Amino acid sequence: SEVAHRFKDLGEENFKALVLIAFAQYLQQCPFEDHVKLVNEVTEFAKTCVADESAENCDKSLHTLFGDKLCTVATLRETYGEMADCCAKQEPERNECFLQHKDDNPNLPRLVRPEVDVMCTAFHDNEETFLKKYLYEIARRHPYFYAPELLFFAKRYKAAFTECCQAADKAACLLPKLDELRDEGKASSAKQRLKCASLQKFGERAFKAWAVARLSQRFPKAEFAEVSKLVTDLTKVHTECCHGDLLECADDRADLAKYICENQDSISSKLKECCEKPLLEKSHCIAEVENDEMPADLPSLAADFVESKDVCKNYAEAKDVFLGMFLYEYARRHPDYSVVLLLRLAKTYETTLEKCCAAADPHECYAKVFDEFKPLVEEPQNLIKQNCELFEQLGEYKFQNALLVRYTKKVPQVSTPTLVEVSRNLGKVGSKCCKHPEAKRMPCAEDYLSVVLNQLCVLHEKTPVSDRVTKCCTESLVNRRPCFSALEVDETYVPKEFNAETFTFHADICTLSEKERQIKKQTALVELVKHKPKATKEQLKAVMDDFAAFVEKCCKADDKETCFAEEGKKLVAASQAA
Ligand SMILES: O=C(O)CCC[C@@H]1c2ccccc2C[C@H]1NC(=O)c1cc2cc(F)ccc2[nH]1
Repeated sequence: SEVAHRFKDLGEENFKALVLIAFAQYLQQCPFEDHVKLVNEVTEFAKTCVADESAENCDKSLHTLFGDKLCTVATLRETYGEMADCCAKQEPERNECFLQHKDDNPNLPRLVRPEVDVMCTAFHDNEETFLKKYLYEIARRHPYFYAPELLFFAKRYKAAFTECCQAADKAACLLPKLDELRDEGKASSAKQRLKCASLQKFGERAFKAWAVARLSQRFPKAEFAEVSKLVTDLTKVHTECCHGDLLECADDRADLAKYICENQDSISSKLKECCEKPLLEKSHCIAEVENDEMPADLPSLAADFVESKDVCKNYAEAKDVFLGMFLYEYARRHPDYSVVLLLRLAKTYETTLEKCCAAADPHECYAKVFDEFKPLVEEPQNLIKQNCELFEQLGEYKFQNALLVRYTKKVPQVSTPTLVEVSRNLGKVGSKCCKHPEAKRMPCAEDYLSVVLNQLCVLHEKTPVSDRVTKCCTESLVNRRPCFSALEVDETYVPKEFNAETFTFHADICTLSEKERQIKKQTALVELVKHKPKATKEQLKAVMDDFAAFVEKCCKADDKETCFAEEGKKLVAASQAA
């Protein structure tokens, strides 16, 4: 019995929560009350299997049980329609079909949060429903959220209201925390979407490689064999979470933590404090810990991987173990190399070996391999330096605008809201990484960008328009960023001539946050460039100034939406000439 094993292992509290997220990530448009009804029926059921594992149904697989139960509300197409398709299939077709239809951009409201007192009224009135709501809203919006982490944040959500709803000034306590969790939440989600894309679109060999490089950069003292064991374990975990198998993911992550802490001495020295933490924190902590000291003595790379003889012999006998060793050795020495750089280097090594082992002087042709790595190292460093140069002169907001312009010219077929969300997350690199010194700049940035471009890749894949986006995304996971970097203004592109409705704003603009107000200005920008790229000097950064003033002047004009219709029409036309 599976539903039993996982109840015993996770306990009722987590068990209940994971199931909520499973259902919410599979049926996003479906309402809260329904998912809560469903989860409860499964929990009622799981307990019976704990009492008696030979009971009827207990030997069904979790998808079987979870799927049957979802479909008791999903088959109704008049509401969903397409989800009735998976419901027609048996497993494993149906679970494949549910994954197939996870919406990265679901037509869901923006979640408004009421005032602190209302909120705190809801929390003490019934904190169990309040929390269930939190899990519900995030997962349905983030169908690939790493479920074990969603539990760790729910704890932080709960603890905030617990504390802050007794503070003398509740808001000042609460709002910083909620926002930090909103922000920290978004970022986990993106990180986790790149993991699932690796696995689902490129295969586990990719995930391993990324994992091998990554884990090794953190645990350079550890033997390859050990890392391999951590990787195989990490792989299984995220493979499970990416296939919808959330109980088993959560559980396996918990075992991985337990193991990591039992064997600190074989893994790292930065762990001691994480392993004293509570169970939920214990794993998150581990994932966000600084690198261990690099072993004082290490031999040169070249010996084992160039200057040795019978390099092909090892390559032949076990290439995946030979290339993994390279990747391990190279990564543990180079914690300033982004993980994707390490993966291109590792690929450039594989391709060369294929060429050289044919026959003639190998020990010669593959001598200058390390020479072949030099350009790959600098190419991205240049861009970070350069794009950090531009950051401090422009500030975070103006820099985004520049990236918008850059990326909107780059790939102008792309949906506007996409361009904006993306360009802004791209812009966020400056603040995060430029802060640092070069030693930690490259991995910070280039990897952070990897997350943001995979973001673009998925939101695009949904409804593909530009062939250049589809190319850079499908071509090669590791090479996505150089691929976008190298693109240039699209000559093919026929502009859309104009529109009236798009630029004359309404009064509600004044009542929105600077956050959302910048977003309304940044949309405006993106449309203009769509309408007029051919010419695109400062005149872009010029006519932006023309809208921002028009926004704030009419939001302090004291007039009944007058200038928005009258003075808003004078401007929009003027730039078509100007
Ligand atoms: O399972 C988790 O706790 C989240 C993953 C966190 C991972 C962890 C865990 C312990 C020690 C170091 C580290 C590094 C940390 N991330 C990765 O290893 C990692 C794998 C991976 C695979 C991809 F296709 C793309 C990005 C990736 N990052």
